[PDB]
Amino acid sequence: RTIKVFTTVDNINLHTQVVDMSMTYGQQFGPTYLDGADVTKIKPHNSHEGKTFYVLPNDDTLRVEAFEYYHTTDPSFLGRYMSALNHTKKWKYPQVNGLTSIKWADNNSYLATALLTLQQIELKFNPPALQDAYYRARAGEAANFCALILAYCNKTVGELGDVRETMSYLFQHANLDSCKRVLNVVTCGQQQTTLKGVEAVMYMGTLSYEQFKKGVQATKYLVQQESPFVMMSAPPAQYELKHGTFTCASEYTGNYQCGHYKHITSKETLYCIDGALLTKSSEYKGPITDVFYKENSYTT
Ligand SMILES: C[C@H](c1cccc2ccccc12)N1CCC(C(=O)NCc2cccc(F)c2)CC1
Ligand SMILES: [Zn+2]
Ligand SMILES: [Zn+2]
Ligand SMILES: [Zn+2]
Ligand SMILES: [Zn+2]
Repeated sequence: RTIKVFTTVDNINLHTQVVDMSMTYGQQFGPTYLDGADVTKIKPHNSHEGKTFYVLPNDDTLRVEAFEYYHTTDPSFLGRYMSALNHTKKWKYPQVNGLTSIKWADNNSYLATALLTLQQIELKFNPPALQDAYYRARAGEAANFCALILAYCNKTVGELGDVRETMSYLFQHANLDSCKRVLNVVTCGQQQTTLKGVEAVMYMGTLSYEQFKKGVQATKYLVQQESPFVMMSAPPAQYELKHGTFTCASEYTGNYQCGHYKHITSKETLYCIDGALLTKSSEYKGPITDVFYKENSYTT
């Protein structure tokens, strides 16, 4: 007639529940999840004894636990998170060239590119959930991390995606306090701008950091930079990537609707990771759209 299970919103604060085995999880707790799976319309099974189930933050204390773990106020988050998990737990996360990648599935090229990128850039997350999941991802267990990335990016599994937007959302939940950017426009008169938060490390309209320092078009040029990396993005275009001149890059092949992402890293030679696939070469030219670089500080 009963079993003892645990209910949680963060899988940190576990709450003991006695569950009647004659009623579904849905009737007793509302939407209920077991490792991403929806058990709402399912009655308890004997194998569920002792197991931890996700519920939704329907009171105030659960909302606070959810905020302090996910740094989110969105109630659907948990639900969306769970959905992603149920799929991303079945993905494969092989090591390629010393990095955790994703075997291709559900149109996830942009997630694999973003993940490899994050692993090659100095970035600490703010939300405890992201910290724990990213730690586990770097160790080859990236299911939770990817499901969370989907959840924060308000994207569902199987849906094509943009790496630059993904990095945008991620950086918003990252510690960029030590970052600052300063630019100028050369319109009559001095027009210096200081940029903080995401816009201190992201730029759209050229792949070339050095061009950003020389100026793009009125002309705008980088006066000062304090960050551990930078991301230079531009609409996909033919571009040459020379070993040692960059850290990594996103290649996009296709049109605005249907496309494919590959990842270019600068180790000893140029490496190209495409999910589980890996190739090497001495040089590379192709359609690039994001290029990452390592900076500590810059002054024009
Ligand atoms: C980096 C690239 C991009 C960025 C900027 C301009 C682009 C022009 C043409 C093609 C790609 C361009 N980016 C790649 C991923 C794209 C994407 O997620 N497409 C999904 C999609 C699916 C259906 C309709 C749609 F408008 C968009 C969005 C665009
Ligand atoms: Zn509690
Ligand atoms: Zn059964
Ligand atoms: Zn906090
Ligand atoms: Zn699936």
